[PDB]
Amino acid sequence: GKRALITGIRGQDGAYLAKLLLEKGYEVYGADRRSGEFASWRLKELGIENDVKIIHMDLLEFSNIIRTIEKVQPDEVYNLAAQSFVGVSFEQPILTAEVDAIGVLRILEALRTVKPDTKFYQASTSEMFGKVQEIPQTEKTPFYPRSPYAVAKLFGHWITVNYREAYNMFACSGILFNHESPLRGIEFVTRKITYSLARIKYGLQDKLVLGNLNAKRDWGYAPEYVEAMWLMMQQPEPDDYVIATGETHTVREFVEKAAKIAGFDIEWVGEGINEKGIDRNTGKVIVEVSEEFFRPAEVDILVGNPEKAMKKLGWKPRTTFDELVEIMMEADLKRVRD
Amino acid sequence: KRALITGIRGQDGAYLAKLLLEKGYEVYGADSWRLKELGIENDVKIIHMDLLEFSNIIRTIEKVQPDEVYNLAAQSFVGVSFEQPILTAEVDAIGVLRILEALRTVKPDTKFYQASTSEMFGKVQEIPQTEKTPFYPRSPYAVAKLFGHWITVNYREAYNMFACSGILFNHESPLRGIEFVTRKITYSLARIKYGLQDKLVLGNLNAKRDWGYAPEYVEAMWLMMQQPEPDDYVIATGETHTVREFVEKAAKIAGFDIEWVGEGINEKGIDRNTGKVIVEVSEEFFRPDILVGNPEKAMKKLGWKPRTTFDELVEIMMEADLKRVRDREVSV
Amino acid sequence: GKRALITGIRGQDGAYLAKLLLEKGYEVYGADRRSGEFASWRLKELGIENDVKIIHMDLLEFSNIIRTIEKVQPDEVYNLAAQSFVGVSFEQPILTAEVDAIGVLRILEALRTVKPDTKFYQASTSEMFGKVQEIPQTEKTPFYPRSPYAVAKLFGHWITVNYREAYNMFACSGILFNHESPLRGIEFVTRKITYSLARIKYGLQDKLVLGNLNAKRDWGYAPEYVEAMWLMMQQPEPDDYVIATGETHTVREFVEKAAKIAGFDIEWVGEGINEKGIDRNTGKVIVEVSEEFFRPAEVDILVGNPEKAMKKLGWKPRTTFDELVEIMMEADLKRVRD
Amino acid sequence: GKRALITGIRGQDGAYLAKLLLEKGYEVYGADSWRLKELGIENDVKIIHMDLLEFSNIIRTIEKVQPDEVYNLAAQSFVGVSFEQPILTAEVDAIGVLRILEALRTVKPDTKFYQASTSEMFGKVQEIPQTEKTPFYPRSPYAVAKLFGHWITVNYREAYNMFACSGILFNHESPLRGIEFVTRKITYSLARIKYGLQDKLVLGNLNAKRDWGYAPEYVEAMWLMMQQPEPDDYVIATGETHTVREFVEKAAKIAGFDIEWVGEGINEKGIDRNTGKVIVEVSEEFFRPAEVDILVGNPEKAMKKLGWKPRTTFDELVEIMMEADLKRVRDREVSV
Ligand SMILES: NC(=O)C1=CN([C@@H]2O[C@H](COP(=O)(O)OP(=O)(O)OC[C@H]3O[C@@H](n4cnc5c(N)ncnc54)[C@H](OP(=O)(O)O)[C@@H]3O)[C@@H](O)[C@H]2O)C=CC1
Ligand SMILES: NC(=O)C1=CN([C@@H]2O[C@H](COP(=O)(O)OP(=O)(O)OC[C@H]3O[C@@H](n4cnc5c(N)ncnc54)[C@H](OP(=O)(O)O)[C@@H]3O)[C@@H](O)[C@H]2O)C=CC1
Ligand SMILES: Nc1nc2c(ncn2[C@@H]2O[C@H](COP(=O)(O)OP(=O)(O)O)[C@@H](O)[C@H]2O)c(=O)[nH]1
Ligand SMILES: Nc1nc2c(ncn2[C@@H]2O[C@H](COP(=O)(O)OP(=O)(O)O)[C@@H](O)[C@H]2O)c(=O)[nH]1
Repeated sequence: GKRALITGIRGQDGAYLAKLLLEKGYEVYGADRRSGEFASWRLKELGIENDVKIIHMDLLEFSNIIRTIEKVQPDEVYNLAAQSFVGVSFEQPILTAEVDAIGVLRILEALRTVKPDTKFYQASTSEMFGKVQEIPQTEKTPFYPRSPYAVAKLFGHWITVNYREAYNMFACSGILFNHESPLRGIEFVTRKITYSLARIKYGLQDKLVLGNLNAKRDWGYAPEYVEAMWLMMQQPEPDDYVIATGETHTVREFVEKAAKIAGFDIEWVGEGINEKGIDRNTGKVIVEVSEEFFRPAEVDILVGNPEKAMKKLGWKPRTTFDELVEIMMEADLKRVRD
Repeated sequence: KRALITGIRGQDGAYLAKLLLEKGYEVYGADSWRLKELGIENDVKIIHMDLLEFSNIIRTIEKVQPDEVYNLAAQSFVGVSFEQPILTAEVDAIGVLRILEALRTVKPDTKFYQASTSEMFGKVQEIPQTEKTPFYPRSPYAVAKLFGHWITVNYREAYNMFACSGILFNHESPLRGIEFVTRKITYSLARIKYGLQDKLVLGNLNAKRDWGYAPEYVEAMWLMMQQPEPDDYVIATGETHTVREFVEKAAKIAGFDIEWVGEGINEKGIDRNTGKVIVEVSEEFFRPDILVGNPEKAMKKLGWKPRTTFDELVEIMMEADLKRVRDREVSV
Repeated sequence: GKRALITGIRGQDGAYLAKLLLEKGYEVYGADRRSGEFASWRLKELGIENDVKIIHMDLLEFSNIIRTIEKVQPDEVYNLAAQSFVGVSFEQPILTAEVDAIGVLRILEALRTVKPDTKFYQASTSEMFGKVQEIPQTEKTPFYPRSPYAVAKLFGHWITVNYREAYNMFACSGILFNHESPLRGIEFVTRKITYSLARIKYGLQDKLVLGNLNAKRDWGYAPEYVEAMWLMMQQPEPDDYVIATGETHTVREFVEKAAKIAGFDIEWVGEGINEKGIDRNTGKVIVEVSEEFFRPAEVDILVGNPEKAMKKLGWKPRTTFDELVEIMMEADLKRVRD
Repeated sequence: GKRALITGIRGQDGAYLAKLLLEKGYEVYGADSWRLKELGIENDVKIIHMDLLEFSNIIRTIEKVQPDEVYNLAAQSFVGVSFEQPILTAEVDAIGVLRILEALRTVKPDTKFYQASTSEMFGKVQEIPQTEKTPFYPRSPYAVAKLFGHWITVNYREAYNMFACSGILFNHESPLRGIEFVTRKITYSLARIKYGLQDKLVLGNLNAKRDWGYAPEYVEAMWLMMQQPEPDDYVIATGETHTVREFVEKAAKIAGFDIEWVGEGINEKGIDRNTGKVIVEVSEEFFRPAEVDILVGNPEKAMKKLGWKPRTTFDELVEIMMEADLKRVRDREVSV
């Protein structure tokens, strides 16, 4: 059937998207920087590791990209590959830009000269809003990036927009708010929390060390968000969509709710760098704060309004935040048991 | 104090070099008819630097130890940016970050100016445009410059570096490149005056622009850099003129009295003095979004405002090209 | 004690090296591009995942490298990070050179400016000998690289030599021949073979598809090879050393021997692209040959002579090819059995 | 009319090669000059933007030009600079080569490619004389980067059957040679001493041995390599060394000096037999002890397979350079 090429195929979103596209009767081709016996762990969990054709394509290598497009002749390209860690982007800003900004343009150029009727999805992000200029944020909210990651992703957004407008290419920018699942990488706050709490329960770790507990995020369920990616690519005309839950919670709340499911009754004492999460049952400190996990420039709050995606795509979130936290904690408890 | 200027060979690099030398700076230019024209070619120290590669930038910074860096170097053509978007991004976006990251690594106390542009506003989201107007870039050039603007902001905010982004609207001078419409107009009219050319071919004469005088804009760049705290400013006149107005005013200096006949692609300019049809509109250039800056913040905070008027600007450019064309293409 | 910085810390050699250095009383710091919950799988197997401090350092980011040397202040640096896949190097030659050639020079420049008395080890390779000019190959054998990987590594070798000679820096180039272990990545032929056979035995996989079965390699045991890295770094003078077993076998032999341990009795039928490995017991095809796994320019044979390393370092190979095959096959049988 | 793309068009070799190719009816594109102006070809060469530091602009350039032949002569070519800027040197002299090869592979793999390699790759010479089969031993980041250039070109040839040649050229000189080089220093300085503008020529070890050829003949070897049925690599050299002393003395004779050499090593001096004045001396700033590493190329393979050999003798070479510099100093630094 339709051929899809998914960059970042072995990431959270690449895996769920591949599963969805396989169900829709696609041939799925994927490129990723993750190699080795455990790289396809996410595809293995979904039972699709035999059904995806992995090819070598690096966002930094224009000629490799050109060849890949020439060889695959994709009907749809989902650019999900990125250096996606915000904290690391301050340490490696140039590499971050080359992958997250210029790599988008390398794909667009390869498509323009090799197969211009190809549909293109760019994995944009609520991180682009940074120091939010409106609350809630919509497609019309002015951007204010606060990390090299966010600045590079903003280039990726605007270059996608420009190829759509200037070349009449079918190019969509998905402005997705934080979305999570049991496949979320442990580098990220939500999975860091559940993975750590599970290990703390089974005595494999002493404490959970975090940065900014006051940070507020709109957190959704990734399987639903990749559905949104597919849906916008099926519209007769290309456009950009905010995909979000419309609901915001602190990192603190995530920890409390997760920890409850893990059997800890958290109380907070102290303030700022000195704040601690204590299991009320035992008086033990479970959660601590370290300046190491704070970003040089922080993003205090994100909350999206996905009204446009409801009206044009019929997309709406289904999984509640409380459901999300359970899903994640339960999966990680099981993992640490096994 | 030592200043390092990228794009030293351009309109703005040359005028800025002039101004800084007058202020007693040692001036280093990263790599000139413009510097010769200004008589400063032996007063500027030229050094190699390439925005395409990182290690040479580090070395340049270590060698020069600049107090101020002005990043004026750019692939600055919009049409070229559609043909070569990646090269454009490497120079106009990543090259900015390369300089910032070099300063961060070896000389973080250095002041940094980024040469941003009203092209970042693109499909304008407010009229007039201020520092708070949302951006809407419409070319790979404008997209790359937007990255340059935001990355400068981020280095300021993340590291408390002295990093300023100047959002400059169109500025012109006798040193303006012939590639640009203002020079095209003044240069063509002088050639027409001396019978070396028959007509000037242009786009939509209704098109509006905020045109200032380049030497006053490089002054705003320096002023931004002398403030106690770094910030970003819109630098502009805050008034638009049509291409038609520019042409008429330039024509008058050349001895023409233009009567306009027709509309849109049909519009032509006929000299009342001779009856010659000297201006025409082309399908090539004709296009059926008012870019105009509100520079009040620059006035309030820097005490900067335009001094040279539009009429004066046009006169300055016309008198220079009338003289150039005389000297180069007309018998004594 | 002494501080060591190991790039590529989560790969086979980085893992084993970290273990050795910890046993020698070092503080061990590591940078690696592999992240997430299964990135430290090798360090987890060796029981050292809590004794290694992982820092972010990418060989593509000069300023990140500089900052890392500044923070760590290492006494010894082992540059084990690489795009180390030969087949992929033909598809991504520039990225390969940027990591494997220029990355070496980036580290050396950082050391020269931050901490010039740091001892430096470069992970060079028998692959540099390519179309071999002498047999066996020694430190004095003229190079003849046959892939962009090998050309890049050759630059890495010569730039290390040059920094030693021109700056009197303690810089060593280890010319290590192929070395393997149960921690070897599945992208490489040996582990591909053992991993695939275990899965075939258990009906997780149908066939093992390989390329050039005629290729001859000198295959050693990785733990013994990282010992040699440390040994060269402890010598009065810096120098370069071939580390090898001196014994050469075909890929075909590797397959035969591994399959036997797994319970297959392999018969080879056909020739070239049509050659197939049949289980004499069942008549089923276990092994087949695909054009896709052949390299554009091949390395027909590598075999080293490590007599300088014996004479100068007291280093000798202890584990035989036959022992290595058993070690690898046994671990992969166990893994699939769980 | 075949199309040639030359990188490093502004150099000694770029200019002479452009001249030769035009003479052979090529359309010549130079990637970006007093040298081109001197040759009278400044208006016959199409100058285009290309930068070896970045990949996408190379691809576009190849697509636009559609060259039949690419000659990569662009380099950061200074050894001293290479120690100061080793990374930039490698980006231009190593990775830049791969960028061009990878661009041809992607959009025009039938294009012939010449890589400008160098005797500096031999460095600490592993044989004397050196041939295509002599093992390399680079001794600077310039030489290490150039070594990458050579081998990546070999690999593209072998891996993809691309027409890719690496010319291992020993020192070659001409009136177009830059002043930073000892041959021009000698000839330029001696022309200035003749006309009273300078007192002395100050050098290093006069016993220093070099293989010096005539640049136009060397670019001819480049073209010849590219015209063979099969691509291959060649040492292009004279096969004979002369001393710095021999260069100076022959040069001096052309300038009107009759040089007697008095002393040894750092204390050696050139004295004019006619006046008794010290014309030449050796300084500690330039002096290096006896060189064990004699760079001298055996070009027998080039003769056997290309029919290439040097035609301009050493004496002819020195004369050519000295006559050009005498004329230049007369035209520009002394009154009529
Ligand atoms: N998850 C979220 O809540 C949101 C994420 N985003 C974006 O969504 C996308 C996917 O998210 P997620 O699944 O969490 O990301 P992951 O980090 O889990 O996956 C990204 C993948 O990209 C690969 N990659 C990195 N660099 C390159 C490159 N040079 N060439 C090819 N592949 C490369 C990585 O490989 P390797 O593991 O080897 O490094 C990794 O597998 C990313 O673009 C991210 O920035 C945007 C909005 C919300
Ligand atoms: N093993 C052998 O038989 C021989 C190996 N070699 C060399 O020895 C070294 C180590 O071998 P081995 O352990 O098998 O190699 P591995 O591939 O297993 O490990 C190399 C590591 O380097 C990391 N890496 C890749 N690119 C970068 C970069 N951009 N910056 C920082 N880190 C990066 C990889 O991370 P990620 O997983 O995310 O890609 C990977 O974990 C390599 O240099 C290899 O080329 C030489 C001779 C013999
Ligand atoms: N990654 C990470 N984030 C943390 C941590 N502690 C607090 N945070 C905050 O949680 C928020 C979400 O971070 P993350 O999950 O990494 O995704 P982000 O939106 O890309 O920053 C940010 O504001 C972080 O500053 C931590 O230990 N790791
Ligand atoms: N990687 C790999 N190598 C193979 C395969 N089949 C045969 N080989 C050969 O096995 C030899 C060793 O390859 P590898 O383990 O990848 O290490 P190498 O020496 O770096 O190429 C090479 O000559 C390969 O061509 C295969 O399926 N994968």
